Amino acid sequence: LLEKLKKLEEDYYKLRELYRRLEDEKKFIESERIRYEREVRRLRSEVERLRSPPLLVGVVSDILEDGRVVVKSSTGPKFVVNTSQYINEEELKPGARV
Amino acid sequence: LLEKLKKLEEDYYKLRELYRRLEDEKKFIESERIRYEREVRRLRSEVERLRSPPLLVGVVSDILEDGRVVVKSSTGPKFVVNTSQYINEEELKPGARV
Repeated sequence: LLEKLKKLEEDYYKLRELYRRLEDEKKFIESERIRYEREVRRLRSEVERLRSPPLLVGVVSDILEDGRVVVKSSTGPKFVVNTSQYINEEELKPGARV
Repeated sequence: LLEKLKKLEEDYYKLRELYRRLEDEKKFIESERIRYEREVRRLRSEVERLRSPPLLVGVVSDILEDGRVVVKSSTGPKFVVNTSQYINEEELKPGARV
């Protein structure tokens, strides 16, 4: 009957369009993936320019609890300086070369 | 009549099914997107932390009553410095390393 078909036609149309727009949103996210991946590469490169020469000799004179480390530069000036996640406080002891 | 309605109705369902298939695959790329997004956040931090922007060390070798404090730096020279209102010169005395 005409009535039946007409109702089914409506329901499957809106359901088609629901899914279509979910497709488009997830398709452009494929581009967003590429962009973040590039940025994963990029930031890693900055880790390397840091570590690369020139490098300077220091010796940990002591560790301070104000969240700084006292380092005697071989150059001269003593300075209180920050640590990161790659450095452990297990590593650190008075007189540790750095 | 009922034939005309059945053809439009069929088409709509067939293209709904196409979308459902394509959805699942770009959802997978979404997963990769998330992972690479965490690393972009995490890496940024590790360069900032490794850089460790410093402070100089000095020792209050003399004190003035002009609100200036003459502080022998760990560089060598003696310098004339300005004291902060976090740390008063009521709390700085000769021999206090600063």
